[PDB]
Amino acid sequence: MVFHKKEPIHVVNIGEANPRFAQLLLEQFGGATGELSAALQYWVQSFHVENAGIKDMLQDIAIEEFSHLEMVGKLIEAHTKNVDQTEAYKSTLFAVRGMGPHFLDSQGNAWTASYLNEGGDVVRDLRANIAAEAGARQTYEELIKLSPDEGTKQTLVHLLTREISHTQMFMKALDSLGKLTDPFFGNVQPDETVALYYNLSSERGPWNSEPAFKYVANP
Amino acid sequence: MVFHKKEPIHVVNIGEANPRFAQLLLEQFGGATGELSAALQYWVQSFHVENAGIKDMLQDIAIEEFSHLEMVGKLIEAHTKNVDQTEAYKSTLFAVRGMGPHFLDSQGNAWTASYLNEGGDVVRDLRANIAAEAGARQTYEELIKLSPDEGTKQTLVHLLTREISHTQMFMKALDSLGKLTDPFFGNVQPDETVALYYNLSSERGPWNSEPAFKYVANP
Amino acid sequence: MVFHKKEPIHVVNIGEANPRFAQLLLEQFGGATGELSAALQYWVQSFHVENAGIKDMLQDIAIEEFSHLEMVGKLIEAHTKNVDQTEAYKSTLFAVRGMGPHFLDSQGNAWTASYLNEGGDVVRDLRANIAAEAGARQTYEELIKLSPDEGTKQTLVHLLTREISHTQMFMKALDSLGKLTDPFFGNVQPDETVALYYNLSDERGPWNSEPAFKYVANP
Amino acid sequence: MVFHKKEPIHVVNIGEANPRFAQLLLEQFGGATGELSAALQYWVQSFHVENAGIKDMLQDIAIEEFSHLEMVGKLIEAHTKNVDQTEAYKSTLFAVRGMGPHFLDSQGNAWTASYLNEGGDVVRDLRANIAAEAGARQTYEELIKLSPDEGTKQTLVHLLTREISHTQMFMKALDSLGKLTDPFFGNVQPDETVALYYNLSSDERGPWNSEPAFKYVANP
Amino acid sequence: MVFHKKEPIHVVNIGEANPRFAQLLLEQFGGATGELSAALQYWVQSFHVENAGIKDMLQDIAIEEFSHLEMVGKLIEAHTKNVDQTEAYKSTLFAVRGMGPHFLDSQGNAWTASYLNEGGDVVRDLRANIAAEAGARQTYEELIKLSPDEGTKQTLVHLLTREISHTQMFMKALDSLGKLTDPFFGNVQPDETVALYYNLSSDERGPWNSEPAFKYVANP
Amino acid sequence: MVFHKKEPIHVVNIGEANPRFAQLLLEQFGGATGELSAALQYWVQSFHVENAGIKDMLQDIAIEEFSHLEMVGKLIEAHTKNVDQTEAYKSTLFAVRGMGPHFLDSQGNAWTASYLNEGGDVVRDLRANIAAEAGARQTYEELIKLSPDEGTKQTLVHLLTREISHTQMFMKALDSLGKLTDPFFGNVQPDETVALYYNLSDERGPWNSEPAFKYVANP
Ligand SMILES: [Ca+2]
Ligand SMILES: [Ca+2]
Ligand SMILES: [Ca+2]
Ligand SMILES: [Ca+2]
Ligand SMILES: [Ca+2]
Ligand SMILES: [Ca+2]
Ligand SMILES: [Ca+2]
Ligand SMILES: [Ca+2]
Ligand SMILES: [Ca+2]
Ligand SMILES: [Ca+2]
Ligand SMILES: [Mn+2]
Ligand SMILES: [Mn+2]
Ligand SMILES: [Mn+2]
Ligand SMILES: [Mn+2]
Ligand SMILES: [Mn+2]
Ligand SMILES: [Mn+2]
Ligand SMILES: [Mn+2]
Ligand SMILES: [Mn+2]
Ligand SMILES: [Mn+2]
Ligand SMILES: [Mn+2]
Ligand SMILES: [Mn+2]
Ligand SMILES: [Mn+2]
Repeated sequence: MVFHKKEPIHVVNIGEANPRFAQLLLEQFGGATGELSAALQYWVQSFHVENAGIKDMLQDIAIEEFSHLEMVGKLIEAHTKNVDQTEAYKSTLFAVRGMGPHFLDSQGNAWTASYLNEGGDVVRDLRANIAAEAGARQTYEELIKLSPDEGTKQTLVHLLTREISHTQMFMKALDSLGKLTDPFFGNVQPDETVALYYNLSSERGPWNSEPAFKYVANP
Repeated sequence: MVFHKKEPIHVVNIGEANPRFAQLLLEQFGGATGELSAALQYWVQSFHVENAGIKDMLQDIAIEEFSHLEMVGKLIEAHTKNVDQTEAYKSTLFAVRGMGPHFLDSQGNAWTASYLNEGGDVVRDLRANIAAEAGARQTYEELIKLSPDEGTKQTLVHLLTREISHTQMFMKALDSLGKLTDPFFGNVQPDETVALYYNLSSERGPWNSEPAFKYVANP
Repeated sequence: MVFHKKEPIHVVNIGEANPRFAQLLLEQFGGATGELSAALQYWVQSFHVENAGIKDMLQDIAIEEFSHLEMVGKLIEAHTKNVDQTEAYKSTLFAVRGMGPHFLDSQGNAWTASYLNEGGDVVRDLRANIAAEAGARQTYEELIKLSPDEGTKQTLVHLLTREISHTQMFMKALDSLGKLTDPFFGNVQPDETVALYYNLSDERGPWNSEPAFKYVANP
Repeated sequence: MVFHKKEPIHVVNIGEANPRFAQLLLEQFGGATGELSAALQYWVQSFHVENAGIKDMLQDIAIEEFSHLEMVGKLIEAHTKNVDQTEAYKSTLFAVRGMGPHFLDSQGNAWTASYLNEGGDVVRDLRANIAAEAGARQTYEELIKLSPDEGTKQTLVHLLTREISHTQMFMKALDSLGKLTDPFFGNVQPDETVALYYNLSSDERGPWNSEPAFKYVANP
Repeated sequence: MVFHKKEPIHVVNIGEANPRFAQLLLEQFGGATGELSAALQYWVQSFHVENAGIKDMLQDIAIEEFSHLEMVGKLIEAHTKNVDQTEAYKSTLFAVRGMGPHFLDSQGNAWTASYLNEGGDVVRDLRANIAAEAGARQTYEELIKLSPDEGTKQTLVHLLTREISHTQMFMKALDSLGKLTDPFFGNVQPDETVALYYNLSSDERGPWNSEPAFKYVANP
Repeated sequence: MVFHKKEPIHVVNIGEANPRFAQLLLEQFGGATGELSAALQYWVQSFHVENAGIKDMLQDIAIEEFSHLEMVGKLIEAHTKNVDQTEAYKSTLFAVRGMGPHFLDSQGNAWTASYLNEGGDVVRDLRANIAAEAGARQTYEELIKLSPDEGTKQTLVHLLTREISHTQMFMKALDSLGKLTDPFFGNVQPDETVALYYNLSDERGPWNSEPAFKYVANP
């Protein structure tokens, strides 16, 4: 069962409303790398993850992501409230969709569950979550670069910081399985080609060198 | 510039056509975890990755994924050719869309670029690619469990094996950046909350224990 | 702030796992009339509804819908557990996506926020919510008719009951505004054609008769 | 069978072409709350509604919405006509998609039938139609606020007015069944929790969580 | 302005209801190659086509496609009528979405305007329409192969026949402009590579890569 | 088997980076009429086209379209490089998605395979391809009109030229089958209404006149 207390995870503090910025911020409300993606991805995984500890962790983090979604929603509300008459607002999708957050991204695309990567095996799920967190942190960085005021910026820095934290959580979980630095998982024995690297576009590195790989220079 | 030689990466060998299986196999042609997703994800990343070595690696692997896409296409062609009159075929989407592969998944959904995770920073891209590979390997495992004949199975095992190989390539690339086992990347200094773990759903593990985290048992 | 208790709102009791029914039940997990649609529609509205009482009501109901989502997910989990060798399971999308719920409908479509109807005016939102509850109730009735065992049916009858409850709540909120049975709302004065009915397609009712309307028999 | 007369229900009259506004107007052409949504929703319902009176009503209204769609199309055409040289036009999706209406919304999203709400019981359909009309009216109000000239505004006011009329029609149909203010419909009897209100977000009270209608559970 | 007569162009006659076939038939209702696609594509083009003859043709054909859509709808209704108890019906999307047509394809995908191809030059539009008709015909052929009874089949044969007629109409319109067999259109002159064929996949030859039309580059 | 040479088919030469134009150019990268649509449409057709000559032609052209896709991507890269402080860049989707191409259109829509028209009969495929080339040519013309500098324009004029070339190839293939100017194709005999024209909307042309048609003036 889910419950809600009405206070956000911390105070929403901003300067003058900047609705063009609010539109960019929709990325982290209803966009691919956003808070709904994170919350729903981790929560839906929890239904098929058999490891009780990792299942709990997924639920703990998912609930935090819902709190982040709320914070982002409150930021968008603050940056789109009471500025109907401004040229800035009239240039945004809020002018036709209404003020406040909506489950779409900065380009007006409806959130889709096609954004989610999950299923089958906890190792796939955790690797997917490390990727999700990387997209979330990246988008927060871009938004921070475009910050309209110091209060908005500090909130975004906090949210970004929490995705680094989550990344570390997922890495610890994967490492506990022995699968953070080992490529192999699942139940299928590989064939004899696992070490081959084909030079199909024609650079050397650890990804195509001894000891790990047999380099095929001219496939 | 791209080029094509008409022989596939190895011989397509199957038993009797199994078009219901061919429909499942569409996952790896036009589905989320499929070969187009992999090829396009890695290829589009190569345009914004500044590291010359990793850029080449992305292109090398992308071109292999296109060859995998071809192999999967040829498998679907073989399992849907010349069986128009069979009850099995009439129950599949091929009956109305035509024989052979199409860029949709096993449920008939059109492939969408919403399946892709990419942008901004090579560390995000590589983490996204490790996730993509995990989804691809997972789906191949499910398809192997449902294999209609030994020849089809061996091809799928080969493709699965190559995604383990790619996973290792991406892990080596990330490790060369120092970012396979370190959660932090990007250009934003975190705030003071990076070590906090909130017990919001109420299990202990390395993801919420000392030394790494300060456990908040009752947020 | 959101928080989570691990007990669902009641115990999942089913008979023999029925994975084909589990796929049908996805309608109420990731489908248009499902629990995610309800939760997200009412929650996102709460960010722009200024009446404190109605804002709170929307949040109270949204959190219940999240609990419903959990119940539905647990039913899908139960009906897809340890049956992956059965022909029934192999005929479902779970065979390639993995056991348990996914944010898709019964046809394999990814959930999309295009399913939501929200924005601008609390009267629009509440009418949208009465419509959403009607779709939810409808779908639960169809699932009840198709239910595989008594325990599953019982849970669905409860879920259906709560959507009748929610309908009444939304009606009471609308009536409190004088807008349950008054068609007019918003800030634009109607012109002189407001009470006209054009017979563009001879059936008669209070939707095209005095005292409500002037009937144009031949436009 | 369908037919078409080449005259719209009233001819367009606009000021200077405003292609940025034309893009906003796409919301009522190919958007969620737009005229195609209304027309297709009511028309597709007419196939499975057994009540002859309500079936006819749905078809009557669906045909009017198709005329509204044409009107909006003509407005968009007028506001993107002979202005392809202007910086305004170059800033809009018409610069790459061509002049005139397209079945997209103001954000360039393709119209999708995921916007429709229909199926099963006539009560579900009528309640969905009251909701669609509310959305349609709302969008027209925002477009009226943003409108470029008086002629365009007057047309949008007319279209908005007709959605208020349609709302009333759907309300009268529902009331004709006794289901306008009765929440219950369908063939499943509610269980014993039907009158409970759970205070899951916490203290605001109203008729939605107070007697006589509800038993309030203050601490679930 | 649009109008509607309640009689379809010919009334349905089917055998036993076949709801699995009804689901396949959704392809021509809410699918990519279906009647809504054809109707909306030709209608939306009519707003930006300046040639009066071709504009009228597009509207003429668009109205026929709307009648086709109605016919397909009625077929789907007939094939999902009074069979909700049957195992066949329970296996179809109608069991959860309700009887009758829905703006979905045979796979349960919502119709999307991404299925449309339109904009800019009349030649682009007419070539898109020849392609849409080819897709429409193709899907009807597959449905005819799969058809459940003679009455249903005969209707689908008729609909297919009309798409052949429409193809001819679009071809005659294009030919009327001299652009049926002339690849060039628009206002940009081709550069010097216009006649080159690159053998990028390798040796098959045909009129598409041989003189007189092309200079063949055997090893790019 | 696919392989890749790193030289694009010609050198990217632009003037000052113009990120707003780069966003427009996305139409031909991830948009409906773009290069990915062309490449994937012709390639996927090649799996079910049995005429060896036409199969090969489809593959020859598809590989060229992939080279075009690369050219377009390199143009977008060039026009979004090292300008992220400019107000122009900050107004584009690149500001939150990262520099360089993405598989989206100029409106931020994810590419979808719903853009493709393919299946069943080589005549359907070739007609679909003539239509795709027309859309591609149209979009290139609009971009040329909007081009930011001479070098960019030059590349676009070349790309446009090749779509005229491709159109001619598809016409020659169709004509080789006798189906460029013959409306009829497929395996179903037409009924007796095939030469009728209904005047459902008084303009006349060879599309509703003898010798081709019998004109029904009043249906
Ligand atoms: Ca957009
Ligand atoms: Ca979109
Ligand atoms: Ca290389
Ligand atoms: Ca499906
Ligand atoms: Ca779909
Ligand atoms: Ca916990
Ligand atoms: Ca009437
Ligand atoms: Ca409360
Ligand atoms: Ca060749
Ligand atoms: Ca005419
Ligand atoms: Mn977060
Ligand atoms: Mn996170
Ligand atoms: Mn692969
Ligand atoms: Mn791979
Ligand atoms: Mn519910
Ligand atoms: Mn509810
Ligand atoms: Mn209307
Ligand atoms: Mn209306
Ligand atoms: Mn038709
Ligand atoms: Mn046609
Ligand atoms: Mn091209
Ligand atoms: Mn081309």
